[PDB]
Amino acid sequence: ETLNGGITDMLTELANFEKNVSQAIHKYNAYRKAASVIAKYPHKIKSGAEAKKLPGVGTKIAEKIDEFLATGKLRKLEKIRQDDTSSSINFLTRVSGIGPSAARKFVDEGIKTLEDLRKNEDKLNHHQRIGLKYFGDFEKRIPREEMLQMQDIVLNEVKKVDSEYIATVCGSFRRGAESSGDMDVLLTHPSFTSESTKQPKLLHQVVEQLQKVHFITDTLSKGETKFMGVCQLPSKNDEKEYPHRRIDIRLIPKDQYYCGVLYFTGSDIFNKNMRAHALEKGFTINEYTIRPLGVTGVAGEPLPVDSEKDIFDYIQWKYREPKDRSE
DNA sequence: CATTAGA
DNA sequence: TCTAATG
Ligand code: NA
Ligand code: NA
Repeated sequence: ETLNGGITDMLTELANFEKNVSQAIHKYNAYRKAASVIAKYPHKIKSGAEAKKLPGVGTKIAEKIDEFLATGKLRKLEKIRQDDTSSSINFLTRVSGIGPSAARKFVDEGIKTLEDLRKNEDKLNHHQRIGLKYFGDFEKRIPREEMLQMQDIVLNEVKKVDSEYIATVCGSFRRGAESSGDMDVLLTHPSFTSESTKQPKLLHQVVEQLQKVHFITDTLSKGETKFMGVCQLPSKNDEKEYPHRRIDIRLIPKDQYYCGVLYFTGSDIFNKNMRAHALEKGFTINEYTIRPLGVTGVAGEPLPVDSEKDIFDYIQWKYREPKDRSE
């Protein structure tokens, strides 16, 4: 967590590079397990050699550990950090809609900058057009204060369209968070569950709702179960307009909500932890349900959930307010 | 790890 | 169809 820090960081730097600028899936995967194992180890790596005794730790990485150990750096790392092309790719990627593949492809073409991107808006897709469009607001955080305003409106039309809807705004926001990155809305409806052959409209109705009023301003992607877009709060009585904010609404079988709600609400650790426990408590938790464990090795059979509590009761734990679902 | 776009 | 990109 800190005794092996440099090592792990340097390593991940190494991994991330192969993955992105290069297409070295393996080297990349290589650095990662290493960077993983080294992070576990209870003592100060005092040398490669030492390191090397490790699993996934080869001659390759060991070599790298010495160099870092010995001198406060690494050339390969210094070289890459310098490298404009590679630099490039790292940057372009910030564009929403821009991934490694494309990143390299643009580079190859010579589109390296923000501006480059503009000049060739044609070379970009709608997703990427939008990303480009809202590059600044996309990177900007969302003050809870706003999360509150957004949430309010959302729940409002939700209601307006059909009073039988249920939406929860999951994430860190859900967890108290002074600020969020985007807003995550989990949706469901009684008239939709596991078997009941969809109702794409169910999703559709609301998206439309939200648009009709101006909350939704663009579409990144709209499917029958998962919309992905952009939104904005009505710029008041002038002098102050709101920044464009990523938003995601998703449909869900009413018979799957809570687990999904619980889950998306995290935190990553709260989850992992709670999950670990359901194992002992003779269960299995996953993004959609909660199954009782059968000694044979495994088992099935989805227990019934009507609240965040049911899942709790089930594993006989303490109901944790989302506030303190931190870990 | 599943859903969407796209070509 | 596959392949990329989000989460
Ligand atoms: Na080894
Ligand atoms: Na990106």
